Amino acid sequence: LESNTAGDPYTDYEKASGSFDKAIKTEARDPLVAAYPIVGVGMEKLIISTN
Amino acid sequence: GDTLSTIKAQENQIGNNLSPGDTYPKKGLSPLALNTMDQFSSRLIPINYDQ
Ligand SMILES: [Ca+2]
Repeated sequence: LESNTAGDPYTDYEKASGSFDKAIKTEARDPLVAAYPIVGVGMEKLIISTN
Repeated sequence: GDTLSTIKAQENQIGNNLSPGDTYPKKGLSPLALNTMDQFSSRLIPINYDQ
């Protein structure tokens, strides 16, 4: 009863078929695993330029 | 180890076309100039005093 079961922009066929952006990890082909990016940012250095 | 800045070059240092195996500037010229840092090509790339 839903175009997109997982809720992500890709419909159940799309996920099941594997016919989308192929870079997506393969488990997200399951219509219950959200094809969904989780992006955090890491610090490595800090520069203090006195004015 | 640190990073002075990051320049997504603007329209001046841009490259119109680049055939495979070619270069920009092409084989005959001298290298071009990346002079600035922001999206309008007005302000040159700065550094610290102790830098
Ligand atoms: Ca469905």
